[PDB]
Amino acid sequence: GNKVDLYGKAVGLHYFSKGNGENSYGGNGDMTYARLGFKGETQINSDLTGYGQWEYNFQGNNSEGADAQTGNKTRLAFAGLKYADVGSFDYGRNYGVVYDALGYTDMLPEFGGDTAYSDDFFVGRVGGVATYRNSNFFGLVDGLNFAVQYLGKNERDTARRSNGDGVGGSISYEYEGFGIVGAYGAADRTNLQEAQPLGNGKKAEQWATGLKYDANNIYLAANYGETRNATPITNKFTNTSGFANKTQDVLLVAQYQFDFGLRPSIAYTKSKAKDVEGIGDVDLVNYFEVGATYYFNKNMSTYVDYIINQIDSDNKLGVGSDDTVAVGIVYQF
Amino acid sequence: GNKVDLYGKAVGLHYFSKGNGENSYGGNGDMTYARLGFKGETQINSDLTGYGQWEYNFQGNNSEGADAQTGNKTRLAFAGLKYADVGSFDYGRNYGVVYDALGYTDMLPEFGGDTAYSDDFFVGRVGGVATYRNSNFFGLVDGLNFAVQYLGKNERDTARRSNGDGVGGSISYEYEGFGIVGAYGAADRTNLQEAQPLGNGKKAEQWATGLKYDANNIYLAANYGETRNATPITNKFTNTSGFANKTQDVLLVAQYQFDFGLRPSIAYTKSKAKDVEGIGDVDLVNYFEVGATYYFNKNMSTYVDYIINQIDSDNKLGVGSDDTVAVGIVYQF
Amino acid sequence: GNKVDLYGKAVGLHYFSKGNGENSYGGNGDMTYARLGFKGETQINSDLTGYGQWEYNFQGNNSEGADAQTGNKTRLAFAGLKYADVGSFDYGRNYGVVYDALGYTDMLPEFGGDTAYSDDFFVGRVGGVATYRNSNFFGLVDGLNFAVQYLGKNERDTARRSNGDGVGGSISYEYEGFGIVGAYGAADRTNLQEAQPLGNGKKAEQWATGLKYDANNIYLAANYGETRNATPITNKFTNTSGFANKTQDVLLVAQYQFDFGLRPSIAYTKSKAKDVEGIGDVDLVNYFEVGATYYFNKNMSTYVDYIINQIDSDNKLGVGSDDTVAVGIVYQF
Ligand SMILES: CC1(C)S[C@@H]2[C@H](NC(=O)[C@H](C(=O)O)c3ccccc3)[C@@H](O)N2[C@H]1C(=O)O
Ligand SMILES: CC1(C)S[C@@H]2[C@H](NC(=O)[C@H](C(=O)O)c3ccccc3)[C@@H](O)N2[C@H]1C(=O)O
Ligand SMILES: CC1(C)S[C@@H]2[C@H](NC(=O)[C@H](C(=O)O)c3ccccc3)[C@@H](O)N2[C@H]1C(=O)O
Repeated sequence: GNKVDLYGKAVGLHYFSKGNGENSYGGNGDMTYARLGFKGETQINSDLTGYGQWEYNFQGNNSEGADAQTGNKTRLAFAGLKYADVGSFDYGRNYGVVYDALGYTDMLPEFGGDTAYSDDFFVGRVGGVATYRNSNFFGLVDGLNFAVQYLGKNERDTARRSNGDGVGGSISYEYEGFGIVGAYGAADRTNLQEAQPLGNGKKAEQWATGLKYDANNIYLAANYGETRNATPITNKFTNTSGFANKTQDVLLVAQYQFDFGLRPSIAYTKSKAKDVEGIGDVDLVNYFEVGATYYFNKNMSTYVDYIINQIDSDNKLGVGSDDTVAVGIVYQF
Repeated sequence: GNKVDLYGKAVGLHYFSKGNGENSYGGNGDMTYARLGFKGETQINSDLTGYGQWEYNFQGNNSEGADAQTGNKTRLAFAGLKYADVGSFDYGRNYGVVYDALGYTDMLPEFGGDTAYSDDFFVGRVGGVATYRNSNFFGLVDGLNFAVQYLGKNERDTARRSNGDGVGGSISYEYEGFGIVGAYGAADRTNLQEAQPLGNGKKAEQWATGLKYDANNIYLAANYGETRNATPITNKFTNTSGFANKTQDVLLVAQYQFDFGLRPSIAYTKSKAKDVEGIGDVDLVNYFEVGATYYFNKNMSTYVDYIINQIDSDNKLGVGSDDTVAVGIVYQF
Repeated sequence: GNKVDLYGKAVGLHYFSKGNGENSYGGNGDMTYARLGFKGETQINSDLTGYGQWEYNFQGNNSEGADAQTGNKTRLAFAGLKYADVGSFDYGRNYGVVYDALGYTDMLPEFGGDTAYSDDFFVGRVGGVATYRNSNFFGLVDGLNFAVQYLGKNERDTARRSNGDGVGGSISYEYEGFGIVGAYGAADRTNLQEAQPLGNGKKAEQWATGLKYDANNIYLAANYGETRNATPITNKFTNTSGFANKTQDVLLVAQYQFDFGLRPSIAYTKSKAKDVEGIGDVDLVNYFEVGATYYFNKNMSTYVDYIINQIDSDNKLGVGSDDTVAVGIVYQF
């Protein structure tokens, strides 16, 4: 009794930005890519299930020459066990636990989810996490779920892609369409993260909460969160980099799903850093979004995504100020 | 109603060239590689089909050490829609439209197809193409097909792997075994392509025509084509590189398919550059070919391919002059 | 009549070593990875079968940034034919023939198999091998198998990953649980291998023999082998590298498989180099091992592996002396 699904998609994707598009939100040009993966689960006995998952990213916008590898990477690589009432445990490359919150608004046709950085402690996909998860409080309280997650030190060649050891967890409740969630983690920073000109401190911290309605074809959701010494930042003007001492982040999203296949989306997003050594307060993300996805079926969809960038042109960090529109076609199985 | 085929092959492949084989056609040594991909199509309603495709190259002749990645790349990555009578549209990494012509002679057991360069405007696989295709002139004229294709600027780190924006198209007719085809595209060159010592001009151009017989177990085909500022060239003697100001290209091919599984092949190929700054006229490809494929079934074949190099040893560009023989075994599914 | 199995596993894997763990056996930290591959065989007629195989390694412990590619590689890439009584022939990336011996003890839950180096002439996976194999001496002598294998020159960018041409073979006999095997190959070294400070000679040589019991839930096996100029070595103290002039190697292993799924393992391993220019005699591997695998089913297992390192701290080459424990969870299909 083993079920494995091999899964994948090919994504025909173009970004439109005024000229450059180095001073825009999304960049400009060909952004085609494909994904492949497997997801597997085995029924060991009536109370115990084993599972694993691997997912990979193939960029489809590189030449077949020296740049062929750029942006190719594993996204997910993990296995675990799920015991009847007791819960699930898994280890590997997985979603940070705070993403159990940021998942609420990470719903745009192409952009959005700006605060769920990869290899960023608890907010995105990350390497070396042991994750425990519980549904319906041991079978006892419908809709009450929680989770804890242990993050091992990754002492990588770059500050940006590193972490020290850390712990994080999340708790959420769901009653007929509404969903409330909270998530928090902290972790040691590594001497290489600390040696950076931007960011000063020994612990990195991230939390977010999330509020959502999700029934009757409507999707409304908000997320508010903060970070100390965790959000990666770069100053376009001196080529310095490191981490934002604090940030505050809000993301809102409203969508509707028509039965004929259209799903319009409006979103708002702003993320403001504080106490950035040499600058003080400066915005990182600030935009409104309109877009839509048309779903032909479960296998085929198309979409447009328009980001109305509100970041000003004098922005102390050199964060792009121009709008970006993405157009995509998708085959997935 | 979705059909996905996962497909692939493992190819046991060796090149034999006198010693080096740095002054030969094909090189010398282990050239084993594997391919994997998916091809998917979904029936959305009775007139509209969605599809996508991804194909990858794994070299099998690298160590498991630092060179493990060499020659690995995505070949194809695209999705599109196909509407009843109206035609197909797809975007991503795909075959340049002029390859609708070069496809005629690109039929050898191992070599051949010398003019269908990758990341070369319209002649090979290329990134960032929107391709429209029409069969039987909107259902109205059996055998009359056409296609147009828009190529977006790829401003890559190398001249060789770049293009500016361009348009190209192709038209072909097929009546009981015979096939006639024509194809043409042009495109902007990028300032990096132009800054090269070899090649001077703002537009790159390529066209080819193709003539073919393909029934009763016979395959005869020819292709003639020309290029301005599009064919990539390198001068072995100064380590300079860029693009051939003009080239003229002919490729011929004759094959027969015995019912017991053998398929011998004889081919001719020559490609001559003109107005190469510092040299004038110099050949790039010039050879005869004999070889054969033995097909055990649809899954298993083997083959030999022998290239009788006619390029002389004094060739002004340092193009290899030695013969090359390839031997290959293939499992594919 | 074609059978293709797509296969794979996701492996949740952590190494524990005292602090560093740069002076240990296994290192320290996240060591998650996944594997994917295909294995295919086609029945061409009643006496002739075609087949091929490709297998790849995706590390799951890299970031999604610049280091994304580290330790990713093809492991296997080959195709061949199998003729009724006559035997099998295959070409590509495959297991060196001497591994028909080292296979005996390469059975640990995580470590072990220390002498079966990749890209190491005949002991591990290697590129460019033509391998012939025979079972039951042409159908005439049950349990008597042999094999020969031709290795083509790989003139790679590093000494470590190179070889010249070579031949190697193996012979083995199996009678109700017992198994005896012998294997030997030699090959030319390349001028780059020879230009190395460590290792002096024109031919590289490796042989091993293997003795085993394998029935009634017991697995006992030993291997003894020697090498001239083939075992790759590095001297931590001067950053010099190359090849051990001689080594002698023994590996022993004892395991039992309980029906409920547990499989404990005890192993011994030592490999001693000789005539290492600048040092004389120095150990390379020397440890005892205890560990266990618990098999939930064919799809799911977990395991611990504990290496009691016996290499001393004054070891002339800087070979790590600390213990290492690995813990792993595995989903495979
Ligand atoms: C439903 C999925 C097959 S898709 C979804 C998540 N994967 C994706 O969203 C990716 C992607 O982000 O591109 C995906 C790739 C290919 C097809 C569909 C989704 C994976 O965690 N989830 C899978 C799952 O857990 O079942
Ligand atoms: C019939 C195919 C499965 S094979 C053919 C083209 N692919 C290949 O020729 C490749 C290759 O060039 O190696 C291939 C890989 C593996 C098996 C068979 C073919 C792809 O465009 N076409 C596929 C298709 O469009 O159906
Ligand atoms: C039984 C296999 C499917 S697994 C075994 C060898 N492969 C592996 O052991 C790999 C690995 O070393 O990780 C493997 C990957 C994924 C699942 C099972 C095994 C391959 O040579 N053999 C395959 C075979 O020859 O049948």
